[PDB]
Amino acid sequence: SNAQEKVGTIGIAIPSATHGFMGGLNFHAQDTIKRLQEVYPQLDFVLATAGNAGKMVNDIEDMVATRNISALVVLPFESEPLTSPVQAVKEAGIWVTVVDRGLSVEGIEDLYVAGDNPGFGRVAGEYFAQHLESGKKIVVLRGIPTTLDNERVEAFTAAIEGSGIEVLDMQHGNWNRDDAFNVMQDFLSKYPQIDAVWAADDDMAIGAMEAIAQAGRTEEMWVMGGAGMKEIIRRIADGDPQLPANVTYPPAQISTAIELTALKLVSSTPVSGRFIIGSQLVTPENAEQFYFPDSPF
Amino acid sequence: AQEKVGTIGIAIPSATHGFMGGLNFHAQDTIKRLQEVYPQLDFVLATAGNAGKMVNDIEDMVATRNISALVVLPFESEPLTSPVQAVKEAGIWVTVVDRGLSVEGIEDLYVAGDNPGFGRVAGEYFAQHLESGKKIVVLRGIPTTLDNERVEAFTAAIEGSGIEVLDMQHGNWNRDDAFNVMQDFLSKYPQIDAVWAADDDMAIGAMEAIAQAGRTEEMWVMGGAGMKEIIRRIADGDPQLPANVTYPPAQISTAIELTALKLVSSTPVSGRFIIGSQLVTPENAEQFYFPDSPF
Repeated sequence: SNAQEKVGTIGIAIPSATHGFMGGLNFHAQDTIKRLQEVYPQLDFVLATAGNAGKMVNDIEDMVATRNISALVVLPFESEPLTSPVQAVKEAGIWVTVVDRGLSVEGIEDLYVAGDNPGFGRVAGEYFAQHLESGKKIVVLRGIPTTLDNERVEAFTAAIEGSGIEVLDMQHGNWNRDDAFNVMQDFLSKYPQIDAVWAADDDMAIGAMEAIAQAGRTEEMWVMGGAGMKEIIRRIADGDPQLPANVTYPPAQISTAIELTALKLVSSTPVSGRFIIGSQLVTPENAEQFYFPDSPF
Repeated sequence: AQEKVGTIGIAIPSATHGFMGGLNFHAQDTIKRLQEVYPQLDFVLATAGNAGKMVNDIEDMVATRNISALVVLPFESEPLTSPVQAVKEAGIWVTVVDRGLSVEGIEDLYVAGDNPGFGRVAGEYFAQHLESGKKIVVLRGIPTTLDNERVEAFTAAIEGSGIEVLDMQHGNWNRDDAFNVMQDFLSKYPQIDAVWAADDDMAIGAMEAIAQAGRTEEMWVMGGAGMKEIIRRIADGDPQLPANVTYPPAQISTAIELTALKLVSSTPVSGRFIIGSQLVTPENAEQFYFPDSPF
């Protein structure tokens, strides 16, 4: 008959976004908090979304000073500006889970959760090696030139080593639909036979698909994207042979981090350390599991 | 009353005492927690005294309990590999704990403790609490890859500290062998400022030797993995035990909790989770105190 005991308050600081990968992440964060409000009513949650680093820092300082958080789940807007702030959170005795982007100094956080970039590459590459015979021709769209893009591409390249697959070219589409369209338009102009495309990303794949359709070559090649936009997952689930498979890189990694942080507060389960969430092959057979009709991603 | 969404099987080595007995306790304790939190799950737990028996428990689980997921701590790597492959091939989620299979890529999720982590956190403590010129002795485990990992990381974390390592000898993660190694250390070295016992059972045997020699006041001891009696003394400020380093038998709990999340939510839980070793101090020790555990 007494008031509900609260065992702690989880703060969640993430980049604000209404569309794209980060939009889907915002959605999964909000969805997880709603699930956990029901499962663990002894927890409270604060969610602050920030359009730049300065505002995340101020959000975090306010969360500590006035909202008495006892755990922080932070996806750093940028590594360096968030490092002393998050060290101050740790100094105050607050649990810290870092998601996605590391801080500039090591060993601050209690728990680090992120996706698997070498994994993503390798799963994609294994799919190509297992479905294309020697001498088939592909093109690759890369992301923004980055360490992360390098990890995916190196793992993919290692996985098709010795398959005899001919990689006609690789160009950067910058995880952007329009750059991707432009790159694919050029690939189509230049290469009269292309058997498959590693678009490596779902936004990039939509751009690639339109360039292919304007070229009237939709039937000629399949396309592997990445990260699981609902509209692509929808089509894979419905057996669209232009999209025979995909690879996850879950924006719901944020849900993983929040769930684990809740376990820390409500149980004695060990959840410190490093969790690299695996990338998974999506096929028509398992696609429904990955369909979030309410997601803006 | 609750509709069931699926059954989780758990296959672990049997033990009523030691580290693995603590692990059995945590498995049961988590299952009990989850019967309250997620009544939509069922659980079947089976423990084995040898690899051959774990194989048959797992075939049987699949054959007659209709499990949706398996949490397995393999008894030995090689004999468990094909049977666990067969589980994955029947469409059942697989979480492997602690000991890997002999081929990569089978499990959906791998959960284990951090052996480099354990030695570095210990070594960091030594470096931060001992001045240049202080002298230690080290007890190692059984000659193993895992012991090599801990010792390499400890050594690395104390480099440049000036700590003299008087000797290091294998105590085989056993009380009696540790007693014998420490008796010898005490015979040879007239002043020892600290002992990296590196395991709580080894710590207990070392402390008996030190007490026999009348040198309890002389040196502090760091163990490992968090036996309740040691945790109790750290919480209570015993100056002989100023800190410890976790390497959790409750890793099994992390593995079961995550596997539960796979069946009750859309939370992504595949991949690789290396559970971090933490420093235990008097200030935090009560959180690692489990009075009902046999460990």
